[PDB]
Amino acid sequence: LTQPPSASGTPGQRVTISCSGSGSNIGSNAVNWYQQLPGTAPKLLIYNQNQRPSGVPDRFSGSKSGTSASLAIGGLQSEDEADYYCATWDDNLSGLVFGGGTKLTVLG
Amino acid sequence: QCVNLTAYTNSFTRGVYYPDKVFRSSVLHSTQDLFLPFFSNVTWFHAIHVKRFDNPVLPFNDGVYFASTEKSNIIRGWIFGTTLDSKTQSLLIVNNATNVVIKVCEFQFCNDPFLGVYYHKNNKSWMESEFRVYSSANNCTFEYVSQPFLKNLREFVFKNIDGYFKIYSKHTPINDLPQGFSALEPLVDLPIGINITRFQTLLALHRSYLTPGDSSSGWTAGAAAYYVGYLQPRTFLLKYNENGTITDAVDCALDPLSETKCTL
Amino acid sequence: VQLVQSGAEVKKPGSSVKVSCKTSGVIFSRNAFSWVRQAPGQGLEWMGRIIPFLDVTNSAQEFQGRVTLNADKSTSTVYMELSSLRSEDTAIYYCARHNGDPYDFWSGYNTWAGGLDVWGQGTTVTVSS
Ligand SMILES: *[C@@H]1O[C@H](CO)[C@@H](O)[C@H](O)[C@H]1NC(C)=O
Ligand SMILES: *[C@@H]1O[C@H](CO)[C@@H](O)[C@H](O)[C@H]1NC(C)=O
Ligand SMILES: *[C@@H]1O[C@H](CO)[C@@H](O)[C@H](O)[C@H]1NC(C)=O
Repeated sequence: LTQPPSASGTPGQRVTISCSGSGSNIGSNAVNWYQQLPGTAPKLLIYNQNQRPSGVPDRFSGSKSGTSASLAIGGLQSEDEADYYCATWDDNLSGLVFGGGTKLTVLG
Repeated sequence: QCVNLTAYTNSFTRGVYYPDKVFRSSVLHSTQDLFLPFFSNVTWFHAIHVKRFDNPVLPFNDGVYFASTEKSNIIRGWIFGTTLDSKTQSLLIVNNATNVVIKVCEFQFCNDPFLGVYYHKNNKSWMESEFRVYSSANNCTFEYVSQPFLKNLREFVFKNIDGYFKIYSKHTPINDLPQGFSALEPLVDLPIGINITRFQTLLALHRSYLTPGDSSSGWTAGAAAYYVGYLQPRTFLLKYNENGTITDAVDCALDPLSETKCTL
Repeated sequence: VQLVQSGAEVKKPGSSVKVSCKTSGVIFSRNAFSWVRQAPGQGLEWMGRIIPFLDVTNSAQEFQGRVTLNADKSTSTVYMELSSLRSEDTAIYYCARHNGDPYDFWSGYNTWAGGLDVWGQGTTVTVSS
């Protein structure tokens, strides 16, 4: 999977992160999103392409179109700078694949 | 985990079993025991409609008569107990294509328990989960493994007395319960010795692999229905023919004619 | 639900490392587990899957013949073994629990493999000479 390496924005806005993959992994399997603070283990944010685990706010929304996916955060908060990972399963490789890291530098 | 999934007929003369293991030929035998009274009201439950789900927990009382004219192996077993949670001990009976398993154990049952059937992508093998029936099983006391006993009507009688759990069964070909006689033969006697106050029927559901299985959209099944009745202490007059088979019976309290027949 | 791993390990190149992840009773016996490694300053990587109550093990393409995943029902521990250490194998290793259906995984449907709700504290492996 492919995704941009960095992102930025002002607090209180709506930011988005993309994740583009092939047709054998993203177009056939559901996508999941993870948040990882620099000093702790990654945490699940979105699963089953729309759901959120208990304790996750409503500001994180996942979407998918064709062979690409996106994650949108509304009301950006100063404590939301971390790495966001796009993960899925690939049938050709037959295994989990992560899309890489995306860093949000929130100025202000 | 647990998944949130959620008429009367005449019994005629069904529900007669062999009271003991003594062979008798061409004799009239009078016996006092827990029988299902003649011409009683038997409750008909549609567990699955057309999908609409209704599988309730029912009282046990003094014993249970169960009937089903099903041929799609949806019904797989039963659960017995008092509170049906980890505080007390419960009994579970499960059937499949090769064996029957009976367990007395301290289960933690889900609100809507069922047995999930998973099919491989290639259609050569399948599997059964039992993860949606209970969440835990500890302090496990009794186990029993045998051969399974599950247009084809199946009848069962369940009793719990004297520290023993007794099951009688019968299978008959028919074509809503029919008339006539078919005595139920003794199936099993288990030295279990527990409290039984309530019970619930166990069904089997298939997997729909287009939606997650933690909702009602991930499981599919056909229509299922059953008949339930309750036993009461009565005096009966059974007839044993020359071959040792019970072919007729009289309930000594149904009407004055039956009382007169029993008195003579 | 908690996942407890072993302590941080320092190993020499060419040796072998064994990492343990200890779980409770029900969680061990009713779940499938995955092992995920993260290099310092790099992204996450997948190493393999293990289902201790079905004795079925999947493997990564780059970790075939080099990573051995096993379990042991007593005291509910899942073990990972790495051999033929390289100079750039220093990383942090996580044992994670799948929130999907292990029976779905056994049937061949991996449409919901990729969710990992519970994670361990992480084992730091420093492979250097
Ligand atoms: C049927 O039940 C028996 C007794 O537990 C078991 O050994 C067997 O594996 C079961 N078969 C299936 C397909 O579940
Ligand atoms: C049931 O098991 C629990 C722990 O699982 C134990 O503490 C308890 O003593 C057991 N029940 C009885 C009646 O001993
Ligand atoms: C069996 O259960 C009932 C209802 O829960 C309870 O009142 C009764 O005391 C129990 N029986 C015995 C013999 O303890």
